[PDB]
Amino acid sequence: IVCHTTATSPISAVTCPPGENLCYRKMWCDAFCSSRGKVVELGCAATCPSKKPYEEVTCCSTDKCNPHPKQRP
Amino acid sequence: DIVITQSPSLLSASVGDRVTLTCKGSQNIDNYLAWYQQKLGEAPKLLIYKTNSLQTGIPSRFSGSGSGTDYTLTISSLHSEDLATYYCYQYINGYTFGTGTKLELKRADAAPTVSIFPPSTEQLATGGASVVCLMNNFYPRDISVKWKIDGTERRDGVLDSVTDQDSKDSTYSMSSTLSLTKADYESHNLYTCEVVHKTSSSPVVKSFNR
Amino acid sequence: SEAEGRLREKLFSGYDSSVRPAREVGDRVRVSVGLILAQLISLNEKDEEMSTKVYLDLEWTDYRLSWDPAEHDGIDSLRITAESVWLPDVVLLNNNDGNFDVALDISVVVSSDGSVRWQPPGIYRSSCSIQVTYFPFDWQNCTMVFSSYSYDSSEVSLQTGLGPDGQGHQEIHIHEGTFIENGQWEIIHKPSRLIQPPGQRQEVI
Amino acid sequence: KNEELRLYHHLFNNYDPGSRPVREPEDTVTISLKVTLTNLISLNEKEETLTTSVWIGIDWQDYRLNYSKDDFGGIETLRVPSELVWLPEIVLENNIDGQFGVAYDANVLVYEGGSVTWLPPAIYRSVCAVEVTYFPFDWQNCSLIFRSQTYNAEEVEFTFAVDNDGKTINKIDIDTEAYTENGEWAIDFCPGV
Amino acid sequence: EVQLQESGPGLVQPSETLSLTCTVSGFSLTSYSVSWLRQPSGKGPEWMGRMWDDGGTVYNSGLKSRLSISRDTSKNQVFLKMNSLQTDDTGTYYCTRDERIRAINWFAYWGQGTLVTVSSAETTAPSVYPLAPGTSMVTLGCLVKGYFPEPVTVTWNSGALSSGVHTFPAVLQSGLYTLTSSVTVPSSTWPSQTVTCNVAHPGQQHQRWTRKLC
Amino acid sequence: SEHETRLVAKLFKDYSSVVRPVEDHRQVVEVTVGLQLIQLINVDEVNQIVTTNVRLKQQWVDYNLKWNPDDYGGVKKIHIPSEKIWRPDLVLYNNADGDFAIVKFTKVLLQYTGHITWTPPAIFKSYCEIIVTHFPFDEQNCSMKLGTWTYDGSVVAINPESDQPDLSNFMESGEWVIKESRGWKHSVTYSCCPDTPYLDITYHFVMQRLPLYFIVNVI
Amino acid sequence: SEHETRLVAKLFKDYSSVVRPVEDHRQVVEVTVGLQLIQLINVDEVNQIVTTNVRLKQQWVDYNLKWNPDDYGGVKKIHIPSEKIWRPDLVLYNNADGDFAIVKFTKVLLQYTGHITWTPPAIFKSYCEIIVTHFPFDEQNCSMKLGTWTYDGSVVAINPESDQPDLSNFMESGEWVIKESRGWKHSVTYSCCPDTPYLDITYHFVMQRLPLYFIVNVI
Ligand SMILES: *[C@@H]1O[C@H](CO)[C@@H](O[C@@H]2O[C@H](CO)[C@@H](O[C@@H]3O[C@H](CO[C@H]4O[C@H](CO[C@H]5O[C@H](CO)[C@@H](O)[C@H](O)[C@@H]5O)[C@@H](O)[C@H](O[C@H]5O[C@H](CO)[C@@H](O)[C@H](O)[C@@H]5O[C@H]5O[C@H](CO)[C@@H](O)[C@H](O)[C@@H]5O)[C@@H]4O)[C@@H](O)[C@H](O[C@H]4O[C@H](CO)[C@@H](O)[C@H](O)[C@@H]4O[C@H]4O[C@H](CO)[C@@H](O)[C@H](O)[C@@H]4O)[C@@H]3O)[C@H](O)[C@H]2NC(C)=O)[C@H](O)[C@H]1NC(C)=O
Ligand SMILES: *[C@@H]1O[C@H](CO)[C@@H](O[C@@H]2O[C@H](CO)[C@@H](O[C@@H]3O[C@H](CO)[C@@H](O)[C@H](O[C@H]4O[C@H](CO)[C@@H](O)[C@H](O)[C@@H]4O)[C@@H]3O)[C@H](O)[C@H]2NC(C)=O)[C@H](O)[C@H]1NC(C)=O
Ligand SMILES: *[C@@H]1O[C@H](CO)[C@@H](O[C@@H]2O[C@H](CO)[C@@H](O)[C@H](O)[C@H]2NC(C)=O)[C@H](O)[C@H]1NC(C)=O
Ligand SMILES: [Cu+2]
Repeated sequence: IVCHTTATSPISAVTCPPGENLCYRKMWCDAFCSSRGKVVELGCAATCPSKKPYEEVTCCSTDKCNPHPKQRP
Repeated sequence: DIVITQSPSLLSASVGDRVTLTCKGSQNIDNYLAWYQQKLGEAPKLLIYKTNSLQTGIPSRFSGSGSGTDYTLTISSLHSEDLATYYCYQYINGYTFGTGTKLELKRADAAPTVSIFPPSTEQLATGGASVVCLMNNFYPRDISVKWKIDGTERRDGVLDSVTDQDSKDSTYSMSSTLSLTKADYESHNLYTCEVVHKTSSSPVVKSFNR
Repeated sequence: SEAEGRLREKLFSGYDSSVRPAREVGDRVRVSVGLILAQLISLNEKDEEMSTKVYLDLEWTDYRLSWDPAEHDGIDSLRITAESVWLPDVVLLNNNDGNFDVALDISVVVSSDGSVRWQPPGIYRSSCSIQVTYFPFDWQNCTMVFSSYSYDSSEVSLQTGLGPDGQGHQEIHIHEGTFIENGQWEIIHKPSRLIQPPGQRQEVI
Repeated sequence: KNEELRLYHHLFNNYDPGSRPVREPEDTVTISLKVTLTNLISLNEKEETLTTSVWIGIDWQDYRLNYSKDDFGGIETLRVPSELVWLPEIVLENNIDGQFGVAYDANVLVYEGGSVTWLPPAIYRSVCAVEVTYFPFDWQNCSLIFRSQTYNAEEVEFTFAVDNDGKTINKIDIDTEAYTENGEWAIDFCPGV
Repeated sequence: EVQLQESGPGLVQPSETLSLTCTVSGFSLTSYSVSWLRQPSGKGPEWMGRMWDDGGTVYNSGLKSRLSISRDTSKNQVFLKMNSLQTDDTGTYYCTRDERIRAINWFAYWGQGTLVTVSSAETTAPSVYPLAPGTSMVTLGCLVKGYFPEPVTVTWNSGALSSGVHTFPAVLQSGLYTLTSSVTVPSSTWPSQTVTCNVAHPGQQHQRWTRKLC
Repeated sequence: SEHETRLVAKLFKDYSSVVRPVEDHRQVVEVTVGLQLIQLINVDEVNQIVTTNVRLKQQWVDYNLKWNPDDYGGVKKIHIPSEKIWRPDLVLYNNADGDFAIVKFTKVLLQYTGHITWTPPAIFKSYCEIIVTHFPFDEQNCSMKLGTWTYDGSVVAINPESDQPDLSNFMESGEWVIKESRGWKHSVTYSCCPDTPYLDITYHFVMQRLPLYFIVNVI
Repeated sequence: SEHETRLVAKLFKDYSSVVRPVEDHRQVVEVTVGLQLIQLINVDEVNQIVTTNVRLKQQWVDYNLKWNPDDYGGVKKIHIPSEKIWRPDLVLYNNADGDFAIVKFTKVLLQYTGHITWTPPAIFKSYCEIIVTHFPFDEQNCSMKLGTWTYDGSVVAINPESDQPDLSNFMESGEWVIKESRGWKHSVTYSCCPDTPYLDITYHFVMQRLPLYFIVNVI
């Protein structure tokens, strides 16, 4: 499986490590959320990450299925 | 300071050709390289500075490029007026100049008109005994000359000079001399001049005795 | 003051107070550092901080500020606001509150040969490690470390100032009839030393 | 050449920071205001001072600072010292120590289309009258009052900023993922009017 | 517009001083720096020093002790004085106008250059030896040796040299110059017709003529 | 001095401190940031503020401040007032109630290659969560988040000089021992802007209390 | 879009902030002074110091700062930095240990008639003779004597804006209630000078202590 990751700068497409099979995207507001929008984190997980009370999480299994909010699969 | 080398040392090219000259430093020059052109008897003229910027009024033929330690100057279509020496230099850590590239007009090959002349008796009356060997209207300038006396090769007293390309035929003319005393001259009888040039697989020889 | 005005205008023509007065590229400016203690204001063992009122005594040669007095109406020394000449950025390195600089940029005195002498006042709060073990019968050994913040030992060379006799009087100076004595602390030893570095700076302690 | 230097010369070679960015004197400048509270530092009831650290987001249009990225190599933002532009001179009116202004003069950001953004950080020590009646189980209604020191309501006007959802942020903004609570007080509500 | 006329003595004795003057036209010395370049015979150019527009000077560290540069803005002149001259100082000297960008400088305009030769030899007349072979056209020539300084002029019959003549560059030996010249002439012409090389030397207005014989 | 006077005059005749010191506006200024901790001045558990004495070394190349040493007698480096040049606007993001930015504008060392080193002093009053439960035997992980306030990571990139803070000049605190320290660079991304990262360097120190005093005087 | 820049340039091209702003030097500058009391910050009976937050409104006509509105598109008022213009040097004569004069140099509002309104904020620490006999039920009559320090009444005349200080914006204090307030202008004569009066405005406030705290905690 290939997913977008923010571990590299800029965001890049990377094959997930063995065992993990879900692309995921997480978002939340910080101090600049009013001007920069939400934080975005993109990557690979074996299970959908725990949700903090204010975080937004999405998980999917297709390739490229977690694009940046201003990108497309 | 930064050492600079240029290549090729000489470059034979024909009118209208695109030509490229290379300049290489011993250290990063950080694009602070300039190119200037010089002709015989003429004031040097700046062509390029900061590797890209044309000097005002320079023809658009010249363009420069490069980075790090390697830089080039290119003429898109060589005009006859552009046959000259080209110097690169840097102006970032000291001032150092290349050895120059002598861009010169291409010419059809020509064999040298070789001849040899003993020291005339008018010279021998003064005690001088310089022998002379000439090689006229050859091309290219790559030529080698050797003096032999009684078969033994000689290097002491040997000198030579070569003219620039003839303004009408672009060939070269070369003279060579062997300075000797009257006693040294009379001590031998066989004299020969050996010429190696690209137009023959074997050297031409011209000789005299008595 | 016609002659003083003309000499003062002459000296600062083309002068640059931001450039140190090294004549040759490799030259070092020698700066003598002396200290006069006007008042030991306090010692605080909670903050480990010693507060003192001092006069520095900095001396150096600025070749740009020399003149022939016989030509300029016999004026043999000149008093100039310190902002207008080059000053060594001698600062108290071991200060505790972030105040590195002197309290007031009073004028320097320039001799006709270019000797500049500067005696600025300073209020300083240096850090001082406290020997708590024998408190209250303790003695303390506090230090003041003066050095140029910017210049290397290859650019400014520090040395301890001499005494009035020209002896190597490597001490804090204390005038008996002027020093404001402290009600709790008695000064016993008051030496000074020049500390050589092991890109590197000397210190006067 | 540096395109930023061309743009800076083009904008500021004939700019007067002393006069409002209005074409006619009777036009009101509209300022969008946002306050982000970084920390509640302390509340001193003996001196009745509330000490807080804030970031004040101020946005406005300045037609004099209008450029298109296509004319300047694709530059979409320019950073300029705030002393060089006109500012609405926002001050904390109900301070107690006489510090009316911000703590650090950040650069303004000039976006294409004439949008000017300023985000100065500030330390404020405001007045907060303390109602001690039920101490130590008390709650306090402290307030921060922001106004232009220079201009009246017909010259400079406030509106609250609008979030990316389009909802107006008519309150103090606090970011849940970084805000550290105070060791003595907690924040319950923070409306703006 | 911009012109820099460099000038000065051609021949200089060792250990004495050399003076060169660059006269500027088309710009003011108060706003452009002037610099001096040297090109030793058989070597690449090297930079000696600069007269700054503000009136200061800077010198090559190897030449710092031997060089002095000065200017006169009243008549747009820049002067170079050099001491302790040696044979190694022979070469072409250029004055240049320098461009600047912030603190970076480069040579933008050059003077035509003056050849300075450091030597002690006195002007001397040439000997003109005939050159004929030991036994459509054949080369025969003349050796013009022993003269000083440059130049020497050579012609054939003084009116009949034609384009079939070469004047190979002179060579210095033992402090005096040696040159060769040759003409192409029919094999029957040179042993019979008075084919003669005519040589002249302005250094002492000397003149000679030598025919071809064997 | 004459050479250096000429050099400074020629460097700053047309210098602009407003725009970034790049040759091309598409280039990124790369700033190396090193934190030297000179003294841990105070820990305030009540107000949750850590007061530290620091030197904040910053290094970057200014394209317009190059010179050829041979033009100026071999001058290879100079010291200039830092107010004259462009500087990165590093701000302490978690400032409690001190200065957000540098305020002691000391001299900048400028080399002929254009490399600038600036080492201003500062007093940082950072804000950090204090865990008092085990007091006096507690340990605190307290941090200093530094970053450019108005430049984003696409125009000014900051890089840590080393993975650890410089403690070579650290004066020993009488109440706290620094168990460890470390600096991490972070690159946050936002939903407005997939292209432009926002960068910070967070230094952190894990410091442990020396409880002996509270043993003697309280326990 | 450029006429206000033109106006300011025209006004201050030849302005002098040293001379008094009158047509003839024998004229008197008439200054109207209005004290607004924003907050009674503190009262200190031990050092006899009253600390107050005030706005010191000053109004006067600068003869040289008139313009014709039709020359400038109907611009009838502008804002000017107060450091540019001449100002009356009002000093708090009974300063305890604060600032004697104004130090927050805000902008003035200048009208086309030449009328200047300047409303600087100040913190005044006035010296007040605290009477402690009836403590805590005491009333204190505390005063603020304001006047031009160097100008005498023949060159600058100050007139109180109203019989009373402006208490409209007064934040209510937690420990003192202002029972009444009143400004009185005084003119004094000295034996040097039969002709020139010296003028001051003394504002005063009668504050009554709220005794409840001291009843609870002491009585
Ligand atoms: C006291 O408190 C302080 C706080 O003040 C505590 O400080 C924290 O300490 C943590 C360690 O103790 C530290 O975690 C580190 O952080 C490292 C730096 O992380 C940033 O940089 C990453 C690398 O970017 C660079 O390199 C890439 C190419 O590799 C370039 O393209 C870049 O340009 C950079 O040059 C970067 O990836 C990372 O971003 C990701 O993570 C963020 C969350 O941390 C996300 O927001 C962001 O979007 C990125 O998320 C991607 O990756 C994550 C997986 O991490 C994934 O879930 C996302 O979906 C997405 O794909 C940061 O910008 C970092 O390198 C360290 O990583 C180690 O652990 C992770 C697992 O968490 C491993 O994946 C990783 O490989 C590595 O583990 C091992 O790595 C090597 C493998 O052999 C090995 O040598 C090494 O030893 C490791 O074992 C790690 O996260 C915190 O950053 C730091 N926080 C702060 C705020 O300072 C401190 O601990 C406390 N101390 C006490 C209590 O004593
Ligand atoms: C925390 O403190 C704030 C500030 O003290 C406080 O807000 C203010 O509360 C007071 C009451 O104590 C309000 O005063 C009145 O409020 C009512 C609300 O209906 C108004 O009708 C009153 O009439 C005036 O205002 C009307 C609207 O402006 C006018 O139409 C009318 O003619 C009168 O002028 C009067 O304002 C005051 O308005 C508010 N102010 C604000 C900005 O909210 C708040 O209530 C306190 N909160 C808590 C939780 O304790
Ligand atoms: C900034 O400048 C642009 C370009 O001139 C302005 O855009 C114009 O806006 C008007 C009014 O909406 C339109 O009629 C034009 O067609 C627009 N032109 C272009 C090229 O976009 C823009 O309005 C200006 N903004 C401000 C605040 O002055
Ligand atoms: Cu206008």
